[PDB]
Parts: sequence; structure tokens; C-alpha cells
Amino acid sequence: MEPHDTLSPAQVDEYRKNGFLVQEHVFDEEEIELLRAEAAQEFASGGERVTVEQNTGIVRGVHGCHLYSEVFGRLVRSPRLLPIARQLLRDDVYVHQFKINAKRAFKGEVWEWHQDYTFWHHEDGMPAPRALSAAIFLDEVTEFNGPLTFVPGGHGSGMIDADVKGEGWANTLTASLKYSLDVETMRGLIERNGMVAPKGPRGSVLWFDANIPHSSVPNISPFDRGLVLITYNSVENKTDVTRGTRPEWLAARDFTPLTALQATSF
Ligand SMILES: O=C(O)[C@@H]1C[C@@H](O)CN1
Repeated sequence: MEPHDTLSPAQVDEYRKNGFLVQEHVFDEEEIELLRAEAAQEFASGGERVTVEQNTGIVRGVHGCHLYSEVFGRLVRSPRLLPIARQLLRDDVYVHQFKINAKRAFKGEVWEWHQDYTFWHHEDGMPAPRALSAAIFLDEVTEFNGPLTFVPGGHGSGMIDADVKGEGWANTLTASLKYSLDVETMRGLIERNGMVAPKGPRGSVLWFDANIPHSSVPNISPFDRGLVLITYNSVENKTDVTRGTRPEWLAARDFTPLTALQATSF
């Protein structure tokens, strides 16, 4: 393997200030094709772990793949990913959540403004927002294929009071989100901080804070927007399983600290 990757001090500062950071071209075309093929397999065989877009039935997401797929199990331990998660969370880490979110060409939904941590705190018993997500770009992310859109520095407020809607956890994965940020709060945020939709080539990784507000629009391009999202959590920040409400394929219960893939002959 290559000497474990880490972010420069400038990159770390940028991540801390803005709440997100893109590394371009982390994975090459052949690597991304391997991940795309495995994603397709998970969409086909994932069963109850799969979600479909309402009004289309097109497969939208699949969850918990690193528990069921050897490829994705290895991916979360990649020397391209694990060392940076450790660096940013300043701890050993484990995977809280794994999901693949596809927005096909000419498809896609408006994803309501939200903070991930609100879900993890209330649904899963995550005590603090000492977690982040790595979004691997299976496709080039552009202005026009429904990029994750953020309020830069919007995580600095911490967790924001949100409109709650629905019972259970069914609507934690849907177009209509259980925890959504209202018109008023978002106006103030954006007036103060603005909006940014990070772009990048296929194989890029977008790191973003558990508490950063984000949203996305439909894909009006003729090109898909597949993302593999790995949520790393600090081991010290392990969720309180006694307040947990969701299956392990949404919220992990094995808090064993991850170690990196080492090079083998097979
Ligand atoms: O419910 C969850 O855990 C994730 C967090 C947000 O991305 C929305 N769905």
C-alpha cells in the first residue's frame, strides 16, 4: 500500500472552517468501476436494505453494505480513507452508517435541508457530533446532476432545532425527511454563510461534517450521480445502544476500532 494518506494543514483548516472538503481523484477509473459493479449487486440483492424513489420506484438507496459485501468491508478500511477519518475525528473510528445514493440521469428528488447528526442523535443515541461522512463520487459531480449542497460553516451552530414529522424511522431515508430545517432558519443561515455545491471528477471524495446542513436537487443531466457514503464515528463517541431504535444496517453496534488494509498477495 501507499504510505497512509493524510490531509495537509490547509486542507484540515478548510474542512474545519467550511465543514466539507473535496479531494479530487482519490480512486481511479478501474477502482470506481469495481465499486459501481458492487453497488449494482447490492441494489439487486439488498432486499429490505434498499429504498426506491416514490412516484418512480427506481432504486434510490441501499444501506449497510459493508456488513454484507467483502469489497465494501475492505473499502471502509482503505488507506485512502481510514487514516483521514482518524485524523479529522482525532480518534480510532468505526463505521456508524454506510449507504449508496444514486440519482440517475433526468431523475432525482429535492432533498430537504437537514443535518445528519440530528438523525443519529435522536434515532441512534449518538452523544456528540464527533462523526463525518466520506462521499465517494462514482460519477463526476457537476452543477446539473443534483450535487450535495451545503451551508459553508453551517455546522458551527451545532445541532439546529428541526421540524419533526412521522413515527418510527421509515421517513429517515425518504424524500420527505423526518428532521428538516424550516424556511426561516435556512434563510438566516444562508444570508450569513451562503451556499456551495462542491464539484469533482469521478473518484473524488467529499468529506463532510455530521452537523453541516445539506440539501440537493434533481439530476437534469443525461448522466447519473452515484455516491458511496461512509459515515465514520469516533470510538469514544460510540452510540448509546440503549437509546437505539434502528437496525444494525442503519446504525452499527460493533464499535471495534478499524485498522487499515495491509497489502497481501491476494
Ligand atoms: O437517517 C439517517 O441516518 C440518514 C442521515 C441523513 O443523511 C438522512 N438519512
